Formats: sequence, C-alpha cells, structure tokens
Amino acid sequence: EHTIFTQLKKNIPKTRYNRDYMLSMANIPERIINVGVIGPLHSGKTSLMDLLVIDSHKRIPDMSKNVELGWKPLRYLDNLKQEIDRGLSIKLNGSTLLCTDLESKSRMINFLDAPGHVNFMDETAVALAASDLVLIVIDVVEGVTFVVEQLIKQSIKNNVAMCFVINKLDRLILDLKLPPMDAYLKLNHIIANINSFTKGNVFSPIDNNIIFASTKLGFTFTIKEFVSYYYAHSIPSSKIDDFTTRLWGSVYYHKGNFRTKPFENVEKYPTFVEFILIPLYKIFSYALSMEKDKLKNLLRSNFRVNLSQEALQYDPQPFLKHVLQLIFRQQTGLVDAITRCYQPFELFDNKTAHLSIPGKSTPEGTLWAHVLKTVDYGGAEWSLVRIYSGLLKRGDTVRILDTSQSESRQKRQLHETPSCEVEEIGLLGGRYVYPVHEAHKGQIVLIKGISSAYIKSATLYSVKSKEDMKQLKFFKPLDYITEAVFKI
Amino acid sequence: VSTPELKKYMDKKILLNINGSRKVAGILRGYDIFLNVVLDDAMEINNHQLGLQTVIRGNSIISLEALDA
Amino acid sequence: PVNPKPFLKGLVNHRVGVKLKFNSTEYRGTLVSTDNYFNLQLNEAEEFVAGVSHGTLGEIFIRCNNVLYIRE
Amino acid sequence: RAELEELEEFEFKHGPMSLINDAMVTRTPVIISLRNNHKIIARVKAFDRHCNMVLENVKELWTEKKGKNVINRERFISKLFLRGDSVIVVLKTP
Amino acid sequence: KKVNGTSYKKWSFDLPEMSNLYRLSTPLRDEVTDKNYYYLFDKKSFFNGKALNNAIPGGPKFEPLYPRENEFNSIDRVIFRVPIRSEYKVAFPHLYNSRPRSVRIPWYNNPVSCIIQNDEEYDTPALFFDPSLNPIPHGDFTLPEDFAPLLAEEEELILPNTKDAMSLYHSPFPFNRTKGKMVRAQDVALAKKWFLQHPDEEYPVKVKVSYQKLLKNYVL
Amino acid sequence: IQVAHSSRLANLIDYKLRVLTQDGRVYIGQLMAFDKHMNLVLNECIEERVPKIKVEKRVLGLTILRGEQILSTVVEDKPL
Amino acid sequence: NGIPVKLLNEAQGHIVSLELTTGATYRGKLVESEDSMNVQLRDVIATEPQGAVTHMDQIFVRGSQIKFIVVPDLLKNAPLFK
Amino acid sequence: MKLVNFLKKLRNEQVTIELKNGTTVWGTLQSVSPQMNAILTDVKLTLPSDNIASLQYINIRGNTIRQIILPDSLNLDSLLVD
Amino acid sequence: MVPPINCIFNFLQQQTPVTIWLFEQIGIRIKGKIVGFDEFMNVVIDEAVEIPVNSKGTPLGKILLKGDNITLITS
RNA sequence: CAUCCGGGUGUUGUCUCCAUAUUUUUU
Ligand SMILES: Nc1nc2c(ncn2[C@@H]2O[C@H](COP(=O)(O)OP(=O)(O)OP(=O)(O)O)[C@@H](O)[C@H]2O)c(=O)[nH]1
Ligand SMILES: [Mg+2]
Repeated sequence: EHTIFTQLKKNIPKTRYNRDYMLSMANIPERIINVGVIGPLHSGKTSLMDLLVIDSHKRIPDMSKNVELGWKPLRYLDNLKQEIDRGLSIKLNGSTLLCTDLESKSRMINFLDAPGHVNFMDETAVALAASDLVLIVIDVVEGVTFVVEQLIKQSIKNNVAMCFVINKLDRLILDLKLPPMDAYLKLNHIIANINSFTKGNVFSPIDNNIIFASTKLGFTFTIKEFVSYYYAHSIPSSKIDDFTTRLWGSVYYHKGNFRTKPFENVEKYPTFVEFILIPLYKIFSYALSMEKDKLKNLLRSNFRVNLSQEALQYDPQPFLKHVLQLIFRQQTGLVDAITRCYQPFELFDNKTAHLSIPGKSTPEGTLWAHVLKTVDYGGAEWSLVRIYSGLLKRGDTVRILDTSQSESRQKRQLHETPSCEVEEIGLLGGRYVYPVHEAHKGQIVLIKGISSAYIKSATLYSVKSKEDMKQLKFFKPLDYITEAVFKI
Repeated sequence: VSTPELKKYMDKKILLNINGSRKVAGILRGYDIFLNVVLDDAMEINNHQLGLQTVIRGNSIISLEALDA
Repeated sequence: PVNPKPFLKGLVNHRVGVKLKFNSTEYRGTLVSTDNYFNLQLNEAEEFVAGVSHGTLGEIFIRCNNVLYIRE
Repeated sequence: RAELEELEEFEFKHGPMSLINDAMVTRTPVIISLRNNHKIIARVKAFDRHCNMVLENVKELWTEKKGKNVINRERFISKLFLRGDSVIVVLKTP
Repeated sequence: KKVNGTSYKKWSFDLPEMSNLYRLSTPLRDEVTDKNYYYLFDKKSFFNGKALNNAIPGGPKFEPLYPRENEFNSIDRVIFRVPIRSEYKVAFPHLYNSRPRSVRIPWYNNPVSCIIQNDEEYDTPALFFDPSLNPIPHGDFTLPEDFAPLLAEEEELILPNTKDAMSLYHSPFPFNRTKGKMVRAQDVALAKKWFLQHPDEEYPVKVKVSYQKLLKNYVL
Repeated sequence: IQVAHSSRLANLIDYKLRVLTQDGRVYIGQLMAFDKHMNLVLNECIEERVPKIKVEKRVLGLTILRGEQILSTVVEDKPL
Repeated sequence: NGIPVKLLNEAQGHIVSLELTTGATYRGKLVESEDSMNVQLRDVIATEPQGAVTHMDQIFVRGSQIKFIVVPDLLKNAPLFK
Repeated sequence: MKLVNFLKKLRNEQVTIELKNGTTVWGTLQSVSPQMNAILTDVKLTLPSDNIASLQYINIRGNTIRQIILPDSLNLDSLLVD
Repeated sequence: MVPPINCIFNFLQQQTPVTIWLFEQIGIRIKGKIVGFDEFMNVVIDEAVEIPVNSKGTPLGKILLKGDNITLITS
C-alpha cells in the first residue's frame, strides 16, 4: 500500500561487484565519496541514477520487459506510492555502490538522489549537507534557469565541489531537429552561461567537468571517455591527452594540421562538431533509418560493436537504445569525472567548519556523526547519518543531541544528553536495505533505534574520556532553503 | 609525462637517500619528470655541508624521506 | 655557449682520453667520430691502466654506456 | 620506418659505427673486451643499432681465477650472439 | 518475411511500409503527441471527479457515492480571495476539499513538449532550423595524415527515409512500433480516441452531450 | 614437475611459477598479471632467499614483483 | 597500461610493504603511485638491510629502486581482473 | 638492420646461453621476444665449476641474457636477408 | 619553482664554483665550474679538478664528462 | 461474488510441404 520494497532478504539484487569487496574498501576513508544528485524538476536525475543501478546489479527482480526494452523508465529510487502515481520524487533516496574510473581504480560512492520540484527543498538542503560533491543535472532544452542558478549558488555556499551533466541530448536531435552546428552553438551557450554564475572556477568539457547524457536512450560520455574508447587506439600514445585538449572551443582541423582560423578551403566545422557531435548524429540517424544489413557491417567496422541476431528484430526506439548502449558503454566517464572533481584536503575541513563552528581538529578516538533526517524507509523508520569521525558498532550506546539544543550547548562548552543504543545499521540501496555490522568514517548509513531522541536533525557523539568533552563541537541546524510560508 | 607529485614536498627539508648509502638534507627548490631534485644544499653524511644550491640526478636517487611534516 | 656536443664536434679528429666505471681503464688516442649516443672511435688508442699504457690498442670502437668521462 | 633505416645506414657510414661495419665488410677477426672480462676473438657476421653482433669463428679469452691458481681459460664456439651492454671496447686486429 | 504464417498471429514490417500506412491513415490517427494535453481529462481526474462529486466542464457526471450530506468554515473568519473553483479541487484533491474519500492522486506533469513538425512541401530537410526557434546569439602539434573522424566514409548525414523515421518516432501507439501481433477486428477501437480528446469544434448541444455519455461509458 | 609445451608466458598464467630475482631470492607462486616490462603479480607469492648453507623461507601472499629485478621465470606446478 | 602498475595504484591506502634493490624493507599506508612507480607512504617503518628498524612519518621512493611490493589480500578479490 | 629479425627467425633450435652472472642454459628456442626475452622449452641449467640443475620450462628475461651460443647447422646469411 | 634545466642555466651563465659527485662512485669527486649544457644531462666543465674524498688537489683540466653518470652539481 | 467473448507462454502428440639503446624496467 505504501512502498514497493524488498522484504525477503533472499530476493536481493545480486550485485556484480561482490559487495564484501565493497565493504572492505570502506576502511580507507579516501576511498569513499558522497555525491548528491540535485537539479531541477523533470531533468533526468532519477533515470541517471537508474542507469548506474542497472549496470551495478545482475538481476533486478522488479525489472519488467518494457523497462528492459526501453519504453518506460524504471524509476528504481522513486519507490513510493506517491512517487509512482504523482510521477515525482518527493523524498530523497539513495544507493551505495562501488564504481570504477577510466584508470580501473574502484571506489565506493554514496549517491543521494534528491527531488527536483521546488517545494521539496528541505530534501535538497539535506542532500547538500550530506554530500562531498554534487553533480547538478540540467536539461539541454531549458538551459541554466533560475532554479539551476540557485542550486549552484547553494553548492558554492556549502563548500561543496560540483559537476555538471548536460541531459536530454536527444531533444536537440529528435524533438527540435537542430543541425549539428546549431546544436554546438546551443551547447557552448549553456556552458558559457554556467561559467557566468560560478565565481572564478572554469567549467569546460575538457576539464572533466561537463558530461553529456541522454538517460532515456541510456548513454553518457565525456570527451576523455570518448577519445579513450574509439579514437586513442590510433593516436601515438604520448599525444592522447593533448589531443583531448584540442577537442573544444574553435580550433579547426583538416588533414593532420590543427589551427584556429576557418581554414578557407574545406568549409569544415569546428573540431567538436567533426569528431564527436556529427558521429553522434550519424549514430542516431543510421539507427533509426538505415537498412540493418548495411548498419551491422558499418557498425562492426567502426566501433567493433557486434549486433546480435535477436537485436535486429526490434522497434526503432529500443533499437536506438540498444545501439547507443553498445557504442557508449558503462558509466565510467562520469565516475572518472567525479574522481577528478573532489579533493578531500581542500574542502572537508571547510565543510565541517561551515556546518559546525570551526575548531582545530577532532580527536581520532571519539565518535562524531551527523544525523541528517528521519526517513521512513521500508516500513519502519531509520535515521540517516553521516559519520564524520571515529567508528560506530552495532550495540553501542551513544549520545544523540537534538540540534536545537546545540547552539546553547556550544556556548556552554565555550564557557546530560540522552543516550540510545544502535539497534541496526544498514546501507541504503533503493528498494532494499543491506544489513552491515559496523560503519566506518566517511560513509552514509541508516541507523535504526535513535529516532525517538530528536526532531528534524541531531548530532551523534560518543566520547571516551572526560577531557574530550570540551574538544567536541556540535552541528548547527540546517538551512532548509525555502522558508515555509504557505499556511493551512 | 606523469609528473611526480612533489608539490606536497615543495619548499620543505628532505632526507634524500642516494647511491652508496649517502644522504642529502636540504629544502626543495624544484624538480622534473626524471625526479632530478633541485634543492638548497645542506649537511651531507659526523656531518658537513658541500655547496649552497644543489641539483641531484634522478638515477642516483634511492629515496627521499619527509624530514618536515 | 661552449656546450658538450659542439665541443665534441670540435674534438673530432683530435686526441682524447676515455675513462669508464667498473673493470675500467684510461685511454689516449685520436678521436675519429661521434654520434648522439656518444659511441667513440679512436686511432692509436693507448690503454692507460690507471695512467699506465698497458698496450697500444690502435684502431678501436668504444661503447657508449660504459663511458664515464672524456678529456685531453 | 624506412626513412629511419635510411638515416641509420647513412649515420653508420659517416659516424663511428662505420668502423666495425667496415670490419664486418672486410670480414676479419676482431678482439672485444667484455663487462665480465672476456677478450672475444671472432668473425663479425651481424651488426645493428644497439651493437648486438652475431659472431662466427668464435674464440673467447679469459681467466677463471680462484685458489691462487692462475688458469687462463679459453674456448672455441661455432656461432654466438653478443648482447650490446656486455661490450666495452671493440677493436679490429691488424 | 512480413508475417509468421497462415495462422496469421504476428507481423513485422519495414520502415517505408509503416510510413506509408502512417500517411495513408491520416483521418483516423490520434494526432496528439504530448501527454500534457490530457491535463484534467486523464482517467484519474475522472475517478476523482466521480469520487468527489464535481464536474470538470466538458466531461461526465455520475452519482455521489456518498449521498448522505460548528463554526470552522464560517464567513466571518475565512478570507475570501481567489475562488476555489472545481478544477483546483480535482487537481490537488487532498488540499482543497475536506473529506476526500476514495480519491487517487493524478500525475503532476510532463515537462513541456517542443517537438517540431515538418509537413510543408517535403523538400525541406529533416534537420532544419525552424522559424519558431529563437537564435543563439554571441604549428607545434600535428597528427598523422589520413586521420579522420569515425563515420567519415559514409558522407551523408541525412538519409532519405529519415524524415519518416523521425515522424514515426513520435506517433502515439500503433505506428511507432513496426513489430507486433495481430488482434481481433472488433478490438480496434477507431472512434475511441475521438471522445477522449475533446470536441473538435463548437458543435450543437446534442453532439456535446453525446461525447459526455460515451465518455461516461469509458469511465465505468 | 610437469607443464604443457607452451608458446608464450601469458598462455600459462595462473600457474605456480618459480621466479628468480637479481638480488639472490626466488619468488614462488601462482601468477595473476604480467606486463610489457615484465612486472608480475603473484597470487600466492612466497619469499625464498638463498643465504650463504640452506634455503631461507617466508610467505608473502598477493605481491607485485617489479620486472627489472627479475632474472627469469620457471614453471613450478599446475593451477588449482 | 601496465596491469601490475594498475594494481599498485588501486592498492593505495592499504598498509603495504616495500623492499628495494638495497634490501631495506618498508611497511605503511600507501599514498601515491604513477606509471614509473613513484611511491609515497605514511606511518612507514623503515627496516635497514641489517634489521635496524626506524619508525618515521612518511617516505617517497623512485620506481627504479623498487624490488617488490607486498599488497594485502583484498586486491585478490576485485575489481581489476574481471 | 634489426638483429631482432634474425633472433625472431631463430626458432626451435637447441642453444647454450650465458647470463650477467654467467649461468649456462641448454634448451630449444621456443620463441624470442622483440626485447630479447628467450622463451625456452626442455631446458638444462649449470652455474659458473658447479653441478647440473635441469628443468622443464624457462622463459628468461632479455637483459639478463648475456651471450647465446648458437647450434652447428646454421646458415647466418640465409636468415639475415628478407 | 625551479626545474633542473633552469637552475643549470643559472650555472651556465654564472660559471661559479661547481663541485660534482659521480654515479656508482664514492671514491672520487670533481671540483670545477659549469660551462656547457646538453638536452641530456651532459655538461662540459672547464677548470675541473679531480678531488679524492675526505675519508689534496690532484691534476685535471677541461672535460666533456658523459652526463648520464652524474650525481651532484653545486655552483 | 459468478457466467460469457477472447489472449500469452511452456512440454508432448499429430498433420502438410520440402529434404535424406642515450635517468624508472629491455642496452
Ligand atoms: N524526451 C526525453 N525525456 C527524458 C530524457 N531523460 C529523461 N526524460 C524524461 O524526463 C522525465 C523525468 O525523469 P525523472 O528522472 O524521473 O525526473 P527527475 O529528474 O527525477 O525530476 P523529479 O521530478 O524530481 O524526479 C521522465 O518522464 C523521463 O521520461 C531524455 O533524454 N529525453
Ligand atoms: Mg527524481
């Protein structure tokens, strides 16, 4: 009646990457990264999360034949009767899973999908308080609207690194029917409009900051990823990265010679149109409108993609999705961009200083975590907590102080707390909860049993001596971004 | 091409182990892709300084240890 | 301005003395030619074993990797 | 690949690589000092960039010296491949 | 090739046959391609209308299902401002009326469509910058020769059958498919989309009431 | 000891391999990964030095062996 | 790219041991690695070839000098191989 | 110009080898790499005054190989030309 | 920041008192002044002097020393 | 709470038509 949720533990999805090796990488605190997926309403962030979910698991049981074929999107993290019927994420949900970058180094990432409607900004304020970096997903048709502008101003305010995913790239092609040069000018307009609100930092597709994606057709790429697949087995290997820095922004190419003027003879396009964008238009046009016998030969010769004999008998939209998922493989370019965005050394200290009264340090022995919200997740209620320091074990009694007390308790520390035992700890996964015995520093978990101790948020601390009581500093309460002003 | 990330160790004193059990103390001035250490010369292993500003070759490096934290 | 490779090009057709690393010996003969690798060739090269001419080797071709230093 | 081999043979003939190339052309016995002390008297057959050289008519000369007993040892081989790094000084015997 | 056999159970066509059947069946196509057309005429607004006993201005009218009919909503104390007309009570049905019994929640929106059609003269290409659209205002390094992008050997971006593909790509049900199975002849409801869309023009009273009666039958 | 008449090194991967080293030691274990520069990744590497009498023995587990400091490779035993 | 060097960089963070050409072993948290194994460690014990242990905070090493690196049992599992 | 061509063309020949230390190696040329790595099947080793240590299979590192004593029935000029 | 190429360009123009240590070698040092520079680390040194180590001033002149066997430089 | 016009998929049978190298690897 309320959620769609996986209650039988035996019916869990079967996790291609061996979750025990995922939990083993939680010991190193630099291996974990917390990213929240924010953006505007109906821009694609849930389907973007759903791509990663589909590619991370072996057999999802809730996946029907239609969401395999690509007619209806599996909205895996929507999960509620509200969010299925309304068609709208109203509560934040997440998934913790491991992902590999382009250099094959795997790391554990905690994705928090957040709502995009503007009434639900309490949720987005929770996601900005949780996340190390955010990946703002915007759609290409609307541009960087006023909502996008406010989301990047709040990403700057919270001392949070950020990344951009240009979404809905098919609507340039199929819906609006723009020519490839005009769509290049549209993309350069969006990026040059992104850089106007960002104070000083530079977002370009060649700095692993801008990621082009469909998520209805189910691809994503970067210029670095797209050179790394099909181009850079031909370039001499000392030139590869330098060639990628040639792939943007009014540098023109003819016959092995790069220059900047329009070259006056061949009437070619700029290099991003010629190398990346026109092959993308050709993949779409030839998937939808070329006879399959020529298409499988051409596509085997160019991309080494072998179209199966089943996949010739499709409808045009599943066939386009199938071709585009075989040209553009699993989302390693996005994960590589996430790894290249976040430096912990620059921003973890400023983020804890912004959340809670800048001190020198916390002792490594004490347990110090931040109970963000009470979330009804799977029948019973779980707290949702990020662990800033120390270790937490199942069966440990800790002090949970409500955050409204904290602005007084902090001045009293400059000049009692009720305790609760941690009954269960689980990793959030979408339609399920994976039970875990202990939770380390730097990761986001769900804790059953402390929910009766606070209203909206809390801080969780376990002190070892008496002397570290004066060292510890409490979290300030949230800036739920919109003031509630509509009364009944 | 892969630049050894010595910008964490830039402008800091370092105990450079080099060929034949020889040590070099000295604050770092710069470097290159071959790991050739450009450093302000200090006492060489009781102890005695040779030179004012030194450039050690990468091939001769055994190690370089963080004297300063 | 006096670099090694242009002085080496001037040192062509001139007497040179070669010293090496391990199991090594000084020499003394007229340099014939050189390349970017610094492979040497001498005529009338005398095998100065620690500054003592053990034998007049004459027409010889020295390898590049074992070279330590070259002098007058 | 072809232009590099053209400038290879060009740079051999003019540079000092011509010497033992001319020794191979004249096909004489040549002595070569070695890293592990072996004066190799042999007929040069092959010749490359790295100074790796196949040797016909081989006659290695050395001294297996241990026990206060100088036993100047030597052996004949039919054909042998030389690695470059082992070489110290090649020389053509007049 | 175009059928399984004389048992006549499954069908699969090419693109030009399917496009030809798309053009040829113009008078009975749906020709509504965005889902925001059915804002307050979807099935679930009809269910909320039956349950709440309201009448959206062009649809059916049922019985109450709760036919039996304090000083909280008195006149002195409520601020009369922006009347609470029946479309608001249908759209947000837990906020605008007390006691919503047997009410379900009706799919907030679909984003905004900007599909552009191309039907004039056919000689315009597939990819063309429409007049509706706003404008978008404002040697150390070399590679080997014969280095060219991926599909440069096939020089045409726009194939001839691709305008038909981009038109069939958006058609609602039977035509975006090109593969399927045979149904019965009476199971193909040809008049059905007509009374689900709206009245096409301004009709007589009898013809506007006929839409409502058939549309009530669909809801039941 | 038994082994197939193999063509190259990569074809006999995951075989228990005696691997000599320039410093005098020998590393014995099942090889997981090789390289262009002969860097090796032994699954169950075992450190065996030859001291100046009888063999020195020590267990390592999963270890990278750098290629430059290898002398040669020898097949010790089969997989599994 | 070198699949053993791939493994090394993936092994960053774990308590890894390291012996050089000199024969002096090390053991601590890894920090940095590259194509040429330009290794960095934290909390590193530095046992000399004789056996003289000297605990120290950090170290940087050049790849030419490295002999072999003791990786833990976690990299046996995933995800570099398949 | 490449002797690597010749050494590649040397196949299935039983040959002696010397190393940097000077170890002998009697075995069939299974294959030779472009950087001299001598892949050898059916091999026999003897150290430098020392007794026999015969083995089944050995691929030896290219740089460690000092000097390969070739067999008797061998036309050098036949393989040198393309 | 100063790469080795730029610090040796200072040693090139200055020609100040250089002391060189040698690769795979503890028994001997050099004392002269830098005069040349190659794209490799080869440098010709005028007024060079062979200086055995403090466990004297022995004879040596101007030398093109193959720079791949260098350890120290300090002008 | 039932009746009726229909539908999918699987296994077996049956029927029809054809067929038998010049600093980290290696100079
Ligand atoms: N035309 C088109 N639609 C897309 C594309 N990607 C996603 N969508 C649609 O966008 C709608 C919104 O998708 P969601 O991801 O579920 O919405 P959201 O981003 O989570 O925004 P929320 O309402 O907060 O969930 C879905 O109905 C998708 O069909 C695309 O590339 N092209
Ligand atoms: Mg959503």
